[PDB]
Amino acid sequence: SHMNQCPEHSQLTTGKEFPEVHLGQWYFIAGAAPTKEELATFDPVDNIVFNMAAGSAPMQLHLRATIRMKDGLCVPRKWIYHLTEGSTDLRTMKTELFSSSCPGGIMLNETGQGYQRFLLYNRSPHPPEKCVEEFKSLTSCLDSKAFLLTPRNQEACEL
Ligand SMILES: CCCCCCCCCCCCCC(=O)OC[C@@H](O)CO
Repeated sequence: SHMNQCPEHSQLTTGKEFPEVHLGQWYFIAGAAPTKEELATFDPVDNIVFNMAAGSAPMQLHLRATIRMKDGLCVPRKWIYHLTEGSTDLRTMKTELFSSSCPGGIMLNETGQGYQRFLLYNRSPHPPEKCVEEFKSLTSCLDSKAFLLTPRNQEACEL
């Protein structure tokens, strides 16, 4: 009894390197979900660039992003996250962080009311295609077979 596991995938754990090691910029590379409808929100997107910062209060992080839409428009977004000590989970729902096969990579798992999806980010806007192939392969194995790759043909919007 064998042949029933998915590729190796480790959740990020706490040590006190988290989260300073993750701050700075990131690019949205690809998403996977049980169905297309959890990825629908990303259909008109060319690229998204993000910046993560230390919050203002104690266990807090400022996220900024600018979405470059396929039509060329730029849409700014801002969110605040709350870490829990001992945990790498982000509270805005919960986001689990996982290590990635790609150097400079990171994968998120978003859980919520009757929806779920995996989202790949990297420091580089153009990581190796292998990295993306391994993420598709891993997520398909976890039953998120619907896949979207951001095209990243246009320049990042300012952030
Ligand atoms: C401090 C450790 C966290 C580092 C994670 C860096 C990845 C930053 C992106 C987080 C995106 C989550 C927001 C979200 O729901 O995505 C929807 C779109 O607007 C972008 O994917």
